[PDB]
Amino acid sequence: ASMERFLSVYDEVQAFLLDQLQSKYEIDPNRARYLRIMMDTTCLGGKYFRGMTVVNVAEGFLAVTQHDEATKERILHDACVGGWMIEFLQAHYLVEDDIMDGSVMRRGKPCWYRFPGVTTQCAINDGIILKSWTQIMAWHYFADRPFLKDLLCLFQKVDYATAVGQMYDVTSMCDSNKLDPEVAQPMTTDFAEFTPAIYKRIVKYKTTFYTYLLPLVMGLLVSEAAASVEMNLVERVAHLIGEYFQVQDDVMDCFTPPEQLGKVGTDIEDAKCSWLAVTFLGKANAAQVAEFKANYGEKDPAKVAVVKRLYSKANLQADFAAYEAEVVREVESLIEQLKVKSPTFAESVAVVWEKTH
Amino acid sequence: ASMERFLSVYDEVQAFLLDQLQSKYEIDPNRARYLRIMMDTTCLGGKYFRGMTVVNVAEGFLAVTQHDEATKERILHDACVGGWMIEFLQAHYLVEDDIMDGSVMRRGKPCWYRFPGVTTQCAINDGIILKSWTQIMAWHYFADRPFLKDLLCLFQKVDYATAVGQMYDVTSMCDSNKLDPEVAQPMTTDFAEFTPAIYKRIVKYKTTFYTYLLPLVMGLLVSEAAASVEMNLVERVAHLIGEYFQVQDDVMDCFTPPEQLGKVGTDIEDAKCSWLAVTFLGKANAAQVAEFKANYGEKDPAKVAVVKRLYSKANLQADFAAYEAEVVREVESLIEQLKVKSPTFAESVAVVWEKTH
Ligand SMILES: O=C(O)Cc1csc2ccc(Cl)cc12
Ligand SMILES: O=C(O)Cc1csc2ccc(Cl)cc12
Ligand SMILES: O=C(O)Cc1csc2ccc(Cl)cc12
Ligand SMILES: O=C(O)Cc1csc2ccc(Cl)cc12
Ligand SMILES: [Zn+2]
Ligand SMILES: [Zn+2]
Ligand SMILES: [Zn+2]
Ligand SMILES: [Zn+2]
Repeated sequence: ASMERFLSVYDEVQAFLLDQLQSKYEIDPNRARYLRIMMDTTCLGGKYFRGMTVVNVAEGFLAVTQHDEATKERILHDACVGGWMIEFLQAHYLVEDDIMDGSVMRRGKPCWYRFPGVTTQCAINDGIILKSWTQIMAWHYFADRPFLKDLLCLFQKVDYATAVGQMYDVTSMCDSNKLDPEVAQPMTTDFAEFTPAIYKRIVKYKTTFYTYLLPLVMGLLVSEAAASVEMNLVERVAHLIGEYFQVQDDVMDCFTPPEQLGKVGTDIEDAKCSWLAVTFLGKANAAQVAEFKANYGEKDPAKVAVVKRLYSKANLQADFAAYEAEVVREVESLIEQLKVKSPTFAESVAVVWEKTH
Repeated sequence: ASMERFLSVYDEVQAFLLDQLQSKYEIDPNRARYLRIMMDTTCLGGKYFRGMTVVNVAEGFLAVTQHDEATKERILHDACVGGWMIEFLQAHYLVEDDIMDGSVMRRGKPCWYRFPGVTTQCAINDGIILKSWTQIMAWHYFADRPFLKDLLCLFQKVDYATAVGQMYDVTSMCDSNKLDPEVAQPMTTDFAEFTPAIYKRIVKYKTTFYTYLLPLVMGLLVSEAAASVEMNLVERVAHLIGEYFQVQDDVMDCFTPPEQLGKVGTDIEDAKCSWLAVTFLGKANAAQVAEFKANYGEKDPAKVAVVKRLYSKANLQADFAAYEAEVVREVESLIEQLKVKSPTFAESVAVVWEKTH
């Protein structure tokens, strides 16, 4: 099965990377063990949604395309390697983002930089190595492949879009007109930049390119199937599903209990431009807006409890139901448009949506 | 002239990157200004030795190769773009290394992360963007170039070697057998790993690939001149000159006054595996070794002053003179071997050596 092939390829890639460090980079066994532990701790334990989307898209095409058995095996192995490039790209951004944000946990486990024998000094570089490994595995496994050029170019643009999104996110509680490397940034007092368009831009770049666009397009590239789709349509459906995914994460940060969330949610304390804050500001009256400004972006638990009460009272659940209903209409419309050129790819998008929704 | 062409291309590359952020990445003017300031602050103000080595190697080949004038202009523009990819790669590693090390200054200016309106939260991501920009400029400027594949593959391997070297450096004061993500790392008490071979490995990977090998090989690639050299010989001369460069930096960290150094040197406090510590341990008697162990890797100024006194008393200046004499013999031997296939490239190596020495 797909998951078992995917996990087996992780062991193969790891062995290759570590053997190459020994044969070419003069690594010693203790540092190779540190790196093996770092790779397992940062890359494993999740759902592998991104990596498995590449494999699922590739298997959809295998069902409808004539190939020798050895070719089907090669395509699946390429989809697994490609899927691991995305999982390692994610691992790079989670390691770095956890250090940037001073995060404590991620999925009921301490953040990598918090491990006693790691520290921020190592962890920042470990994050750098994680991304460097994505390129090492591409050049090694896809050296003779016709899709190598397109895959490297796509991967670079998605990585860049992600870093641009991280910039939009970390600066989301500042006033744009006040941004200045020379002056410490005050948190906004007016919240004028907490709008649906500004929120959409953070989410589009920070998450949707690496979580949805990259796995779908990589599945097409390893299958040599990019002519079966209109790329503008794949972009629109990736950004749409990706946004819905983040709206879910945002609601969960505030209302999902820490035991289920796998961390203590701090979007309110961090003054993040969340779906809840933007949607609340789109419907609140004068007194509610004023109460929001006097309590948002503060570590004080009483102030955090005021914000959480305003959200519950504002009936944000109704806004979510309306938003979700709108997303369902649009996702179905885009799936219908994809069916024109590829029913197989349209079906893979339907699975990705079902897994998100 | 070469420097003026190089600096003009910086303005062109910057304009391209910022215009693309506006046209494709939905950036607003204030964030574009933040990124312009970040790029200028982290990429400019140095000697441009790495970037200018690419241009110098390319101009050596232009003097001896028949080309149309438009081709000479294209090669020089490519050498400038390539040179900026290396300067931006350096900027990425200096931004991240300064955060990793908790550095205060670099070249008489505060480290980027210390700027009031920057902070570590932004700076880590700014460092990520700096490296992402190297790939954006390669795919844009070299899209149709025959050397694009080789240049991207070389750049990736050098970037990876550099991150591996940073790992060797940050772990250089730990006992290898004790490395463990689960356990806080004690500083070595025996200093058994402060050997010439271990020192050589840190330096080879941390600095020599991006400072010497990459500029020389990029100059060959943009000139389509890689067949004029034995790559094993270019590697050996890059690693040799690169090591000598680091031995100089190490001596300067301890003995060059802070006003001239552009920072307060902390290798002793940081327990770094420096050329001075390794060379001292290679000649010290029992009492001197014991005094070294009781004072090294400590913030205490009196303890730092004991270490500095042991180095002066050990006549490390004589060891440096002997080392420098050995490097001169070997660099001349390698330059002689390079003259066989390319007197022009051998001359560029001679200039790189003269600039280092
Ligand atoms: O256009 C997109 O959405 C994705 C993309 C970026 S570079 C590249 C190269 C080849 C193919 Cl098929 C797609 C892409
Ligand atoms: O997806 C889009 O709307 C088009 C686009 C804008 S920046 C960027 C970076 C990478 C890729 Cl693959 C696509 C895009
Ligand atoms: O072999 C080296 O030292 C440098 C290197 C790494 S990948 C690559 C591709 C083409 C050329 Cl000409 C050199 C290199
Ligand atoms: O320079 C060498 O001795 C050969 C080598 C080992 S790891 C590595 C990474 C990148 C390049 Cl360009 C060369 C090498
Ligand atoms: Zn974050
Ligand atoms: Zn969240
Ligand atoms: Zn450092
Ligand atoms: Zn130094």
